[PDB]
Amino acid sequence: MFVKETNRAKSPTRQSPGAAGYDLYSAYDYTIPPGERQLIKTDISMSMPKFCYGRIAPRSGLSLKGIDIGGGVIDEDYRGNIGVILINNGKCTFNVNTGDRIAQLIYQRIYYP
Amino acid sequence: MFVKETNRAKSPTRQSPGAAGYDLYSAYDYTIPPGERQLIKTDISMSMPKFCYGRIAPRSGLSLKGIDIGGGVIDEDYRGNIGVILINNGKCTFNVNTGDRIAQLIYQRIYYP
Amino acid sequence: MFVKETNRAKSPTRQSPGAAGYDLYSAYDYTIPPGERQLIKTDISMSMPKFCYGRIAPRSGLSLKGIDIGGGVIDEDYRGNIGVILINNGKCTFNVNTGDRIAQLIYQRIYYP
Ligand SMILES: [Cl-]
Ligand SMILES: [Cl-]
Repeated sequence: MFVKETNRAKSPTRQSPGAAGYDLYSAYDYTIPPGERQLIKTDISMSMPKFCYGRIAPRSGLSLKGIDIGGGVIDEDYRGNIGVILINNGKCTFNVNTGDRIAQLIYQRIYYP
Repeated sequence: MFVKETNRAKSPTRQSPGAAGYDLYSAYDYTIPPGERQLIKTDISMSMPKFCYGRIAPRSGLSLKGIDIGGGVIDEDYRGNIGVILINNGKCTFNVNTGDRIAQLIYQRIYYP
Repeated sequence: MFVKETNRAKSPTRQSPGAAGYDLYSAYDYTIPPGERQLIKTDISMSMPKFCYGRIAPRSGLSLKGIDIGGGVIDEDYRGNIGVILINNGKCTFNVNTGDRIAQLIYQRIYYP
């Protein structure tokens, strides 16, 4: 499912039994200015479960501080690094440190109507 | 499923049998400035259905007015008041009155691959 | 599933075999100034598959350029044209040409608790 590309990568974890998906962590330091966005690297290479797709989903605590998720639809049987688009829609600079929890990866089945 | 914590709370409703989820209503009054966000309280405590999570989803009419949803991933078998992060990305202030329909809560089952 | 209302409409495509949903295309020319949003017409009418709802989901390519999705919850047995709210949170004017891929429509079955 998940492979570490570097020793900076942290394995995606589940916060709770009833967690919708997997916690994602930044592998690098970032500084996002207000009204700007940054693609954050996890350094986790992922293999999409067959007949499923992924959605990068917001942390509530970050959303309360103005930080939103851009994009995050992971499909087409994607194999590669997990990137997270953090959008700073707050008034102040937002700092990301290596190892910070940044988002959740939620799996759902592809529906074929 | 839904417990009104105060007399200001309104029971979440499915308006049509084809609705994805349950209409949520503000339990309080708010005035959201342009470029700002606010956690809107519903005063509704929810019991999560087993192996499910909830997503706060936008009203289309509000999205056309520049109002978006922040956060809104309700998981971890969450027990407590439903809050909706309303983001005003319009040019003018957005008024939220008690009783206003603010969002929809959509349930999905958790997929643990 | 999909019906063209005009000669300008382009039929939604499932890209890869592991695509989450169907690519949507603009039927018209649009100019979106920074900090503004626009409802983009596809001129494609849809009939909702039984016990399902739709979600307009972002293209990663546009999200990385600062283009986000507003609204996009298609429920309540929806019959009619598909429109996509594109939000220009970039710093320059965003151009939408006829035939441009603008988003994806992702179907999910409604969970009834
Ligand atoms: Cl943490
Ligand atoms: Cl979403």
